Order: sequence, then structure tokens, then C-alpha cells
Amino acid sequence: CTSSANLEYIVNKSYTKKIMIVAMKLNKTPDQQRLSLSLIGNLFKHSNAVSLSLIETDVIDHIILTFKRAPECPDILRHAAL
Amino acid sequence: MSNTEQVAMMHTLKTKLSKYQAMMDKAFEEIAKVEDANIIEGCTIVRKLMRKVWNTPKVSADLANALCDYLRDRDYFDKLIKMFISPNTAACDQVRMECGKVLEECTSSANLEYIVNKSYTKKIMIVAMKLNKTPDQQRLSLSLIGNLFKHSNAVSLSLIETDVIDHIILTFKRAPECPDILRHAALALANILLYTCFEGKKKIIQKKIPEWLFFLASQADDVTRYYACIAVCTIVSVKEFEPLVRKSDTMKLVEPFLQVHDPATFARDYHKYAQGNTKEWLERLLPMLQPSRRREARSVAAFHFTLEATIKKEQNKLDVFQEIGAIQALKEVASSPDEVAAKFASEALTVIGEEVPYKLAQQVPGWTCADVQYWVKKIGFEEYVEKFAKQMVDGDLLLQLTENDLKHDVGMISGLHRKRFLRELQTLKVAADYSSVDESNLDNFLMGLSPELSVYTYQMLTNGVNRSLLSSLTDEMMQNACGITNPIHRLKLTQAFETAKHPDDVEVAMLSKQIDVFISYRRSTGNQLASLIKVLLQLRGYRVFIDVDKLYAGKFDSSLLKNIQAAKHFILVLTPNSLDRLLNDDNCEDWVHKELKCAFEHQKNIIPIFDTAFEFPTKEDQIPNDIRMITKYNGVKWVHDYQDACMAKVVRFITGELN
Amino acid sequence: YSSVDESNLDNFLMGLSPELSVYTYQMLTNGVNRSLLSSLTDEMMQNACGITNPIHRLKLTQAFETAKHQI
Repeated sequence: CTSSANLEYIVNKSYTKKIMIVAMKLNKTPDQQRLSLSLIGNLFKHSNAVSLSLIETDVIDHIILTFKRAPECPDILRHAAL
Repeated sequence: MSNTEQVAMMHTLKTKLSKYQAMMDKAFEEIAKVEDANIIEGCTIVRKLMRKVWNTPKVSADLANALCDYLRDRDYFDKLIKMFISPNTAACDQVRMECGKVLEECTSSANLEYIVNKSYTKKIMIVAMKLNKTPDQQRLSLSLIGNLFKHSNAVSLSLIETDVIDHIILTFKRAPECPDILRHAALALANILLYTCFEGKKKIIQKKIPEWLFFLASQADDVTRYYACIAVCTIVSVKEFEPLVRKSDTMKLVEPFLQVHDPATFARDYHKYAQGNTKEWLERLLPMLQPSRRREARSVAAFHFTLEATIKKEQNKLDVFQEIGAIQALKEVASSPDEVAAKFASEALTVIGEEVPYKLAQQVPGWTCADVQYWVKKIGFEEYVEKFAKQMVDGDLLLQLTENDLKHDVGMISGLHRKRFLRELQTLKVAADYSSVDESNLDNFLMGLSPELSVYTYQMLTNGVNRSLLSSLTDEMMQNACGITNPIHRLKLTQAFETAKHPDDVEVAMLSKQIDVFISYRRSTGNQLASLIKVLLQLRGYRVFIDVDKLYAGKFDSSLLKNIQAAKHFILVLTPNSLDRLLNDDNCEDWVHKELKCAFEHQKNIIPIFDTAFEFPTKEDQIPNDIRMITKYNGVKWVHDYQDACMAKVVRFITGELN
Repeated sequence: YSSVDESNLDNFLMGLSPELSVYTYQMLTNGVNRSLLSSLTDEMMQNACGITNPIHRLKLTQAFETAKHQI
């Protein structure tokens, strides 16, 4: 459901960082990790200010650790590279 | 205007630009000291300068624009923004005020675009919401807020997320003592509605802004009313929201508000606020002239374009209406039965110095064959016009035209052409005024069921039907004599006389399902409070009727008393002086007396609402004997500070608990 | 039809069965709305709404068959 308008809705309602942190909590399995990197990457399809604001979460380190943990899943590497 | 004047303007512009750049620098040197009084004084000078610039007879807009550019180029604009949003400004709120006032003057389209490009928008918005401690702060706040709302749909929608609409509502609810607050509120609402998408409009409606626009349009201030009329007509321009505005009653204020003004006189009144009206904001108003829109919206748009034509004559930029093509739409409206809009559109074209096409009267039965010819022409049936002329068709005969008459006497062989033609004729039939002939207000009655039914008006009227007879009609009479072949329409009329045997009994039965509460008040004193009460009750879901829309000289609406009879509940807003015109009114000449007498005659859950300053008249024996008893009733003391509790008490009197 | 359909009659008809969308504009332009449908006779439907197909009339009939239920 991460349409441009749905990502805009997330931003408009300021759910962005809540969703981000909860995506960072989705880490327990490769499925969680893939979904996490997906939602993370999807939030990164909003405008410059939003991406910059999300850099302040240091999720980049979480991303690195996530793909570094489970590179044996191509879908993790996809959602990371995405 | 001459090329000598173009030169003189350019010269004056360059000259005064040079001057005001230097003076602005001096004021910016005071700001750049970063000391309270110096920032205040510098900003005061810039404010005075910008207003004087806007008051400069001809070059005003260009000079303002050039100075807005200079302010960006000098980073003066950027510095003001930064100094305005600074938290340290709490050292002296008057610094924030003067910075903000200057920013308000300097909110040109390019300056607002700069704000958006630098992403200052929400910072400024929040700091405007913090400007709340005085009516001055509140006015400035509403100003900056409204100015931000003069920018593209996404920005307005983004700002809706701040819930500033509730802050706006609370601000004018707190301080209705200030007309300028109501102006900047109505401005903000007009701007945001004009500069937002469907989704944002829906959100604004969810803040029940149609009700608040009733309140705003019921203010005594013509500038507030103008903006409120624009704002509601912007809403009314969308089909889905017409019922919501109908429930607000606000449309009913619109045409009367226009009728009591001349656009050029209002332009001269409005000028200080007209300064900085914009092309794109006109381009967004242009759709409100369209034949798809309400008569109200077209009338507001036409009046507004007359006002703009006036102001653009003064600024010598009438070319804008050619650039946006509005001249064509004005000609279309001038050649329309939207008589009010047509007049204003003709006047607009007059101020543009354009031709005024042939006028059309809403009283279409009165039409000459020349009128018919012109109409037929305009609706594109030009090839038949000669035959219409030969057939000598008039305002009467047009209204009778069956397909056969077209087929044979007009020789219109194409059934499709006939269909097309008849669609226009039906439209016209609906649109037409039949007060020319309708002694019985049958048309009004039918309109109350649905205006759609007005198609049948002329037929029935000419067949000798009147409002009193309607209960007695059979399906056959309806079908045949009234030509109502549509059984659904026949069913509708059946549903009228299913309820009762007499049109007044039927209408009072209907009206009961449209009126919970009737509000009586004294027009010269109670207007604002009565409207606030109406709006607050409408926000609480109650269907409220009120006498706001001015009746003419004499000729009182007895249907006002039918509205009271249909109501469950009756409010009397007891202002200072509220009962004074009832004194010695034994003949019940006062309409407040007629209203209150009717309320007593029907025991409508009767609610005296005492305004905060109110006292009863000195001499109770001089209040007429029939209504004097009201001096013994319980009522709600209104308190402006405790509006919510007072309204809770009003609800108790409505639920019959305290009366 | 949302351009003109205040009542979401279009939506209703689609939900009832998609093909019935075909009738929307006729009945809408005759001044029918989502509330009134309960009140129509087979005759009114067949004539005014031009739904000559009795099967279609039966379908919408099923909607109206089913659109019910100190001392």
C-alpha cells in the first residue's frame, strides 16, 4: 500500500519515525529483515527533507547490519540495495 | 492609458524604487542592530513604506513586486523570516509582531514561493499559531496563515495537517469584537479553499467550515462577508458539498449581500485589502463563472470580476482578463438569465471597456420574439432563427413548445436536434422566474418539493392551477392537464398531499423535518450572537432556522411564522434593546413581536437567551399583554468566556428541561 | 456517474450487479435516487427506468425483498 499518496499520508500524519523504529524492531528473522528493509526503502521514496530526517535515525547502520547478518537471502540484498 | 503614461509609470517606478530601496536599507540597518526597539522601528518603517507603496495610485503593484524582489536579493526577506521564527523573540513579542506585519506586506507569490523553496512554511505557521496573546497578534496570525494559503494545492493540504483551522475558529470565536480578525479569518478560508484539492476541501468541510461561513457571512463587516461569500461559493462549486452548505443556510445570505453593494464602491472600500490580489487566484476563481455552477457562485464570481476589473483599471492591467480568457465567460454570463450575475458581468465588461451582449430577463414569459431569437441563436440553433421569427414565437409560446411544433412549424426534422433543443428549453423552464404571474407562490411550493418540478410551473399556471388547488389533483389531472408524464414526479407530488389536505399543513409538516429550532433576535443588535448560537447548534447537529437574510420594505414573510409553527423549539435572543421596539406594539407591527407571539401560540420550548449585558425593559405594562409573560420565563445567560457551558444550557432549554 | 450521482446509486447498482450500471443514467435523469428505489413498482421500473428485461427487474426486486429487517 506504499503508493506516493500513502507515503504522503504517513508523512502528513507524522507516523514516519514511528514506522521507521518499528521497522528497525522487525529484525527477528530474514522475513522481518526483508520487510523492514522494504518499509525503510519505501519511506525513502518521499522527498529530500523526509529522507534527511530519517538519516538522523542512523537506520543506515541498521541496514548495513541487516544485510551483513543475512546476505544469504537475495531478497534482503534487493531491499537493502533498493 | 497612454504610452506617455506607461513611460511615466516606468519612470515613477524606477524613481520610487530607488528611493524606497534606500529607505528600506535604513530600516534594515535598524533591524540589523538586533535590538528590540530598532527592529520594531525598522519593521514599522518597512510596514509604512510597503503600505504607502501599495497606496501609490498606479505603480503600486510593480513597485511592491520590485521591492519584494529587492528584499529577497538583499536577504532582507530571509533575515525577517529567521528573526521572526527565532525563539529568543519571546524577549519582546512586539519584535515578532512588527517582523510578522512586514512579512505579511511582503507575502507576494514569489516571496511565498521562496518560503516554500526554503521550507520555512511550517516554522512560520507554528509561530503564527503562537501569535495569540492579543487581538493584534491574532489578526497578524490569521493574516500570515491566510497568506501562506495563497499557494499551490500541495502546500495548503500540507498545512491542513497542522489543524490550524481549529485555531482559526477558536481565534475568531474568542475575539468577534475585531472585524479585522473576521476579515483575516474569512480571507484565510477563501484562500485555502481556492488553493486546495478535493481531499483538503473535504477535510475543511469535516472542520464544519460551512457552518462557520454562515457565522462569517452574518458578520456586519462587508469585507468579511465578501470573503465568506467567496469561500462558501468555492465549496458550492462542488456538487457533493451543496447540501452541506444548504444545511449551513449560507447560500441564502450570498445574493442579498451582493444586492446591497455596487462592485466599484466595494472596490474603493476593499482597496487596502485588494492590494496584492493575484492572477493565479483569479485563474482559480474563473471556474466559478461556468454554466455548471450555482447562480450564487456565478453571481459572486461576476461581482468579484467587476471588482477586479475596477482595481485592474486603476493598476492599468486589464489585459489579465484577456490573457485568462475571462472576457468570454463574462460575455456568456452577461447573455444569461442569471440576471444578478449578468448585470455584474456586463458591469465588469463595461469597466474592461468591452462590449456588453444582449441581456436576458429571468421573467422569460415576458420575452419578445427578439429575445427568443437571441436565445435560440445563442444555444446554437441559428439556422432555425428565421423560422422562429416567421412563426412569431414569444416568451409565452416558447414555454409551450412540444416536439411536434418543432418537427412541423419549425421544421426541425432531426429528433436528435429536437432532444437537444428540448433539453435547453427544460433547463430554461427550470431557470425561469414565474413571480411575473404566480400570485399563489405555487412555484415556491414546487421548489420546496424540488426545483426540478418548476418545469411544470408554467403549464400548470397557464392551465389555471394555483397553490390552493393542488391537494385536489388526481394522477390523471397531474399526468394530463399538468403534462407530468413522469410517474416519479407524480409520486413526489402525491407524497405532499399524502401528509395533509392543505398546502400550509403539508409545508408545516415538511418544514418540521427541516427545523428543530427557530431563532428570533433583534436585527440591529443580536445578529452576530444569534448566528454564533445557530452555528454552534448546527455544529451540535440541530437544524436551526433564523431571520438573517434581509426582507425588503413592507411585505413581511408570513412563512417565517410557519417556520416557527414547524419548529420544535424557539429561541429569543435578548440583547440590550432587544424588546424595546416591542414597547406599545399592541397591533403586533414588530416582526420580533409576530415571531414571539407565534412562539407563545404554539408553546415551542421557548428559550430567552440573555446577552451578557442584557436587562428587561423598565415598564413591563408597555410590553404587549400577549408576550409580557416572557419577563417571567427562565433563560440562558450568555457569557462569552463560557460559550460551551452557555450552549450546554441552551441544549437543556431545547430538550425542554429549564423553560 | 459520480459527476452527477449524489446518492451513489451507481455504486449501489454495481454492487447489486455490475450490468445494472446500464440503467443508472436513465433513472438518474428521471430523478430517481438511492432512497426511492424501494418505492418503485415493476411498472415504474419497466416504463420510466426502461428496464424491460424482467430478469434485471427481478434482480433489483430481490434487493427490495431483502432491504427489510418513578411509578
